Amino acid sequence: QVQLQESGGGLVQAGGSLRLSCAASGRTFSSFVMGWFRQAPGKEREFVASISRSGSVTRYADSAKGRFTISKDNAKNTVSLQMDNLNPDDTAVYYCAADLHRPYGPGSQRTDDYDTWGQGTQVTVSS
Amino acid sequence: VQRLFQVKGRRVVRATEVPVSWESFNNGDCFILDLGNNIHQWCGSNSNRYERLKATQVSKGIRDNERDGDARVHVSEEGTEPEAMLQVLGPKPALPAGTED
Ligand SMILES: [Ca+2]
Repeated sequence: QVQLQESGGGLVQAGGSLRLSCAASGRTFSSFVMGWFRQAPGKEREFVASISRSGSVTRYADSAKGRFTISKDNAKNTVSLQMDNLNPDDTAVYYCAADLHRPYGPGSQRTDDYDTWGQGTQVTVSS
Repeated sequence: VQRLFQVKGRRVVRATEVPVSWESFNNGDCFILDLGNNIHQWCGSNSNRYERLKATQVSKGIRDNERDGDARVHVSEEGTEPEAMLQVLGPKPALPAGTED
C-alpha cells in the first residue's frame, strides 16, 4: 500500500510562482513513474506533467511547457512541480499520481494509467 | 486475481502456468504475471528470441480475450522490474539459471 501526499499549494498572484511536492509513503522496493494532474472548478481532471522512474524523461501538457518543471528525488521518494508565471487559468486542486506498472518512459496523459493518487492540494491564482 | 505463466522453449514454445512467486522464475525464460487489469511481460536476461515473441502473444490473449481489451501490458527486463511486480512478488532474488530449451 504505497500512498501519496501533496504539499506546498497555496495562494499566489497572477504572475507568481509556486512549488508543489508529493511524498510517497508506505513500503516500496524501487523507483516508479509519477505525475501531476489538476482539476479546476467546473472542469474535469487533466494532466500537467509526468516523469519517468529515473527522472530522466519528462512530458508536459500544453498549458505546462515552459512554465512548469517536473523533477523527481528517488531516495526521498518525492516528486516536485515548479510552477512559474502562473495565471488564473491555473487555479485548481492539483493531484499527485503514480504509475507503478510502467517500467520505462514518462507516464501518459490519461488518469486510468495512474493507479495510486493523493487527495490533492489547492492552488489559487487570483488576478 | 494473480496467475503466472512460464514461457519456455525454442521454435516450439510452451506457456505453462506456475505459482505466483519468484521461486517459479529463472533468468533464462520469459514469464507473464497476470495482474488483472495490468499484465507484466518479464523476460530473463538469457531469454531467447522465440520466447520473447511468444510471450508477447500470450500477453495479447489475456488482454484481448480474457480482459476484453481492458488491460495494459508492461514489458520489463530482469533487474528492472516495475514497482508493481515487486509489490506482489516481494523483492527479486538473484534468480537461478534456466535449463536447456
Ligand atoms: Ca530459455
